[PDB]
Amino acid sequence: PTVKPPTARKFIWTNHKFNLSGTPQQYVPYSTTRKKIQEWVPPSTPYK
Amino acid sequence: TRPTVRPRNDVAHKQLSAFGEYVAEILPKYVQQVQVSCFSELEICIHPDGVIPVLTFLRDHSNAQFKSLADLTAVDIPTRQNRFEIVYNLLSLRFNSRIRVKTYTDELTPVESSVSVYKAANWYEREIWDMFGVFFANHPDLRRILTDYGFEGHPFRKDFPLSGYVELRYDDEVKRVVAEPVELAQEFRKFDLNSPWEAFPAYRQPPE
Amino acid sequence: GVRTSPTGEKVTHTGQVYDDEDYRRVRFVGRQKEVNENFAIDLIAEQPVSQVGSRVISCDGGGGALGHPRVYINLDKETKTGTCGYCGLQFRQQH
Amino acid sequence: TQLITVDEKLDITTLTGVPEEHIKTRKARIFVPARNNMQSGVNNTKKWKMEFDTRERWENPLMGWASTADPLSNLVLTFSTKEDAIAFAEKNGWSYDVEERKVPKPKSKSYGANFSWNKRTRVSTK
Amino acid sequence: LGLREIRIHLCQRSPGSQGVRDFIEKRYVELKKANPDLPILIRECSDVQPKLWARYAFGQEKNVSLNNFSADQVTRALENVLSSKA
Amino acid sequence: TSVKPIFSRDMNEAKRRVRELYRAWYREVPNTVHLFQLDISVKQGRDKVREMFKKNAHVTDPRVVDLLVIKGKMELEETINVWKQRTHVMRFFHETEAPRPKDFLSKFYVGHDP
Amino acid sequence: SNLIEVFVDGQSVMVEPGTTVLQACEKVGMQIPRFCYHERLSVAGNCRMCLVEIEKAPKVVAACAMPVMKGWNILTNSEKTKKAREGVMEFLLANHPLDCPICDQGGECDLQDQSMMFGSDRSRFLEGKRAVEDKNIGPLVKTIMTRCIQCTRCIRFASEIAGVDDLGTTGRGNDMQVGTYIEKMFMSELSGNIIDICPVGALTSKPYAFTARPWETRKTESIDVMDAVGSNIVVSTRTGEVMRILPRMHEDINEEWISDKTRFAYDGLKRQRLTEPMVRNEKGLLTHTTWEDALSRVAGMLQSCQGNDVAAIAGGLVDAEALIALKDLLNRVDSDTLCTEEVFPTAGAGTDLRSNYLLNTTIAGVEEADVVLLVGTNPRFEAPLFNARIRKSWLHNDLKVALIGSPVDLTYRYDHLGDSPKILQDIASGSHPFSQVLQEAKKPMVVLGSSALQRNDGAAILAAVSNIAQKIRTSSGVTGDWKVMNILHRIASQVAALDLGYKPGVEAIRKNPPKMLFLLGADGGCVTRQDLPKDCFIVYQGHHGDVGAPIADVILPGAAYTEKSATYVNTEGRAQQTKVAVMPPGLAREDWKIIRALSEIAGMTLPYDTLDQVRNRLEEVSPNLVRYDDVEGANYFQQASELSKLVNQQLLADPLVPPQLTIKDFYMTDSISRASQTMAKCVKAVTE
Ligand code: SF4
Ligand code: SF4
Ligand code: FES
Ligand SMILES: [K+]
Ligand SMILES: [Zn+2]
Repeated sequence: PTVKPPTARKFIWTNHKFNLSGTPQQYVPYSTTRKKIQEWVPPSTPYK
Repeated sequence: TRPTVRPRNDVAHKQLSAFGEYVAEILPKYVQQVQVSCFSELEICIHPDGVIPVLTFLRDHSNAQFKSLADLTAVDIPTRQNRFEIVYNLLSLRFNSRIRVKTYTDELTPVESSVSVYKAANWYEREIWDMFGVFFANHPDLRRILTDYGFEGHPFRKDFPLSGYVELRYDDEVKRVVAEPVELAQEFRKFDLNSPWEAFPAYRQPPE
Repeated sequence: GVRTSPTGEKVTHTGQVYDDEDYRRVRFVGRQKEVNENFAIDLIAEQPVSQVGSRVISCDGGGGALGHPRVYINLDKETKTGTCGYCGLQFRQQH
Repeated sequence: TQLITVDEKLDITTLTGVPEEHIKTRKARIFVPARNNMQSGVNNTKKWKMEFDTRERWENPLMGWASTADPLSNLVLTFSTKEDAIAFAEKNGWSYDVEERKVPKPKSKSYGANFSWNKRTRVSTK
Repeated sequence: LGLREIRIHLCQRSPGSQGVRDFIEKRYVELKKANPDLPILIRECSDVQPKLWARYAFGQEKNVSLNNFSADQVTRALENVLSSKA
Repeated sequence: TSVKPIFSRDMNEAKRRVRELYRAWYREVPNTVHLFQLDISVKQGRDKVREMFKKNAHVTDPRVVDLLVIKGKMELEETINVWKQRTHVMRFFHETEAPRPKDFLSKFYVGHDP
Repeated sequence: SNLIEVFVDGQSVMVEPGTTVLQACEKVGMQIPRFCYHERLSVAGNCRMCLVEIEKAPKVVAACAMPVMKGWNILTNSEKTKKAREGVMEFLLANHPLDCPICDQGGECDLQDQSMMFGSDRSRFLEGKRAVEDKNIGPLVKTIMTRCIQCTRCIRFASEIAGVDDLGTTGRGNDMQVGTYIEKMFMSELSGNIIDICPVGALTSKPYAFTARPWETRKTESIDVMDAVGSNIVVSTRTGEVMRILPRMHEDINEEWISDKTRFAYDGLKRQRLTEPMVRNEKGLLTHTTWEDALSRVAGMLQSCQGNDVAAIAGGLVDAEALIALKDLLNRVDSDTLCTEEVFPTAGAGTDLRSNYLLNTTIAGVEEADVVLLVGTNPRFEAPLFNARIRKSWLHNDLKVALIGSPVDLTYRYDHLGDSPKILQDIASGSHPFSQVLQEAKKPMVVLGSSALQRNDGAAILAAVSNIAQKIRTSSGVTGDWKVMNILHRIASQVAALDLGYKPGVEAIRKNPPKMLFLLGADGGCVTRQDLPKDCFIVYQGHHGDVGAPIADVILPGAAYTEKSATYVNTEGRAQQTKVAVMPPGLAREDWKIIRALSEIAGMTLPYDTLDQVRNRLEEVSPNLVRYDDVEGANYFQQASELSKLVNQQLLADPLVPPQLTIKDFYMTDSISRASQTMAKCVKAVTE
């Protein structure tokens, strides 16, 4: 890359990070979708 | 049709048709059908009672000399009342040829073992019994060969699910590997990939 | 354009965030929740619209074989620009 | 005589290795699948299919995948005629229900009906 | 304790239900006139057997078979059901 | 309606084969308990053998019970020789499996399964 | 016989005169490709995909429109037939957009399928494609007209079936476009069928947009419960979530169409759900609880009640199994106050004979009629596919339709006799010209709406209409197997409830109010807490919290129609079953299982444990409920006519006004529709 530098893009990381396994910065999987079924919230007033 | 189409062999087709006529005329007691495919493969469908005579004739005749047994297979077709189709593939080194002998049986009818003709049939039909539950009468040593030692059910049948009924895990309370009912973290997704349009009109079935 | 929560949890670009009473926030305790800081919806909003002098335009994403399949966009409507269905770039007729 | 007489009904449930609660608590369904209304092809409505009732699917706590505990969830069997499917279900000890095949009745098609002299079947445009 | 409802199941075309059909067509109007508050549910079916269900208080149920009966036989059976109340 | 037999022509010889297989299993249960260092007694093993035979005791087809005797003979030969481990022998006893509720109310409480 | 002989690929086949080449090829199992031909639409013959070769003839003919004469040999797989197919496919794909990954038709596209099967494999087009400006025809149908192939199924459907005549073709040559030419919303009750019949991805479902792909969706064949027509549907799910609803094919109900409410109520089916049993706390607020606590409280309150102290109301989306479970449970406590929200008059024969509350002819029997009289109803919105059948008979069979009531739009021309019941009195007295028309009718048909029976003089209206029907049927030229009297229902649970012995209407509760009320999805608000005594124990059982759930004391979460196998009877008496597509969310259970467990807790255990034993009990109560996809006849019209003539209820002066006058009132009917955001969008679109 001193001869043929890579293409500069705005989203490319400016700071490379090594393998963070076993560190507090390790990757934790999760679901990226939202809730499917919406529940019925009961009214906060008495039926009287 | 030159570059991208498979060239057709007609001399081999004629020879295989003539030999199919020869076999079906020598053995009319067991042979039920003789066909030759598009890519020049001869299939002889016979009655299950004549497995030993047909195979011994094909092994020992001077005009057959089918000394090699390549593969022995069962196929599960549930819509037939004899759902299991047992397929013998034979190779003749003298004439440089291959033949296919097919028979049928259901779950409860045994088939005569062909160990007395070909010795590879021992392990081959031991595997067939293990995977399809087809009993082979007059076998030397018939048991399971590929499944687990306590396995229940025959997995290559088409009513057996892909994932089985049990799964193994190590339990620390009993300090042992135990079998439990199967539960998947992600269910195997079924895909309906069949097109609703007919592809090959030459294989069209007549209507009822 | 990341956003935070009253819990203190980052909200992903798909809008996912664990609830305050949800027990599944315990997986991030002592660790971190990974999100992408570059929101594509905010990033494609900064691209200027391209003004052309034709009734229709063609888009391949740039790079030819390295882009998306080439599509054609109509520019008959004057109230709105013509957005490409693949790359999200928008076009406007000059007249 | 090498041929014995068995006058009992064919039942092979003791040999298949299926657990009993996947036999006595499952409902097999024998039916010709409906044509997909998004397409005009009818090649998928030629064969009878036998399948099973859908059991519970829940969400994985980790990734949100669809988890199940039913081994017969993806079991779809294909039969050429209805009686083969009936015999296969009765042989395996599954309680089954059968739906009759629905065929489209023939229509009367006429291109000249679009330009009738005095009938309501005229087309306003074309 | 007391009768609550009467159910009469029959078939439209079978000859074993002809007595029940004749009884309905001749006497059902005056039967309903006699008992205006009593639900007498007549149910047809393609190949069902002629049957007479009678429900009493607290879910008690009784069954009478009307197969190959005449109009007088099912009339007497209905009189017995109305007069029983047990 | 004539079918080809496997080993038994009718039900009597099939019942004899069942009897012989039960005798062989009953004889081998103490040796299986001793050699595998199982945590069960001989009585529990014999009760399991009897329970399997009683579970499989509603069949009237001679060929089906011939196949059942054949599979039991394979299992017995598999156990006489040390081919099964301790886990395969103990897989008949579901110790780690949770007790499945049977009445309607508990099944109603725990899920949608009938 | 008048049949002639033709040959398909050398195989002889006898065909009727008037048969096309396409139908003759279909008779031997060969399906000629099509893009514009539809079997339920008129023949246009413009796509030219069906060009087949007749032997000894130097020209290919369009098989969808060409009739066969005798001695013809059809060559479906000859060389020039394949050449014509390849050329037409090349011309169709010349200007098509490269949008297959971003288009919802991918994987179920007819163009893709019979381009792979019959077309070539590469493109010779070295020019630029065209682009068409997109249109807006409503919040239901997403329109992308760059993908349109000008097959003109849009206009043929909207003109011959929906009867709207809003779609058309504007332009000439390659610039010809399909559209409405103005900013008009194509808003009908049958709008989604234009999504169904579009062979390409030009018209797509906007709620379904960008959500799934057709190969990964599991299909479950079920029955629609949104109305009383009983349309057959296929619910396509994906990983345990309901994705979309498609029509099924049934030639006697809903041939291949469904209504828009059926097609788009699922998004409300996944909202405002009940997932956990609730009980009132000491502050009077509904809080979550376990199943044991709620069942024990309900059973303990039920044990102290006996007689008319306990009643039950059935909603509009209740299966037969839950109805018979609640009837058996309430009969174990010696209670007969089982009511339905929809009112049917019990004067005369009542609900005893099945002939006076059924659509006695058939849904498919409108094809055989010649004069149809509709009384006090709007069949366009109460039963849209029944109106579609009436329009089909009006178009092809030249039906004569007259209406008594408000002059609503029915997408065909009728004779508006008026809206007073005195016209019904005048028809039977013979002082009307329409009386002579009915007397001259060979196959008359009188239809009374269920909404006309909700009035206080509903019994008099039923008596007058039955008087007309029995004056026509006995005297005029009717053979006897033709049924004239008919009643059109609008509630899916009404016929099953009336068969099992439920008393129609809530007048029995209003006579002597109970101290414990059961609500099985009774969200119509017929009985509120003002009519009931001061401390009434209301138990609500359902899937949606809409009206009856705030006023309840114990809430028992039930299952929807897509979450259980259930028995439903449509308006013609045909029984049908819905299969399980997904499972109820949270702690929700099946309805009859809840009632059976409640019986077990109270010590009054019902004698059925599984679904099949419940259906055996259902067969015991009435045998026609367990015979699916069969229509059973109902005789004894004369007996019901003789019984209905006893009490002379006086007719009122109010005109017969249907409750659904415009398209705005059609969308929001029940709890499933009211919880749908798509219905809210449709109402907002048609009101602005
Ligand atoms: S309509 Fe069919 S051919 Fe056109 S983009 Fe969609 S999937 Fe592709
Ligand atoms: S939008 Fe679809 S249905 Fe309408 S004319 Fe075009 S291709 Fe045909
Ligand atoms: S199907 Fe005949 S021209 Fe289109
Ligand atoms: K479409
Ligand atoms: Zn682009």
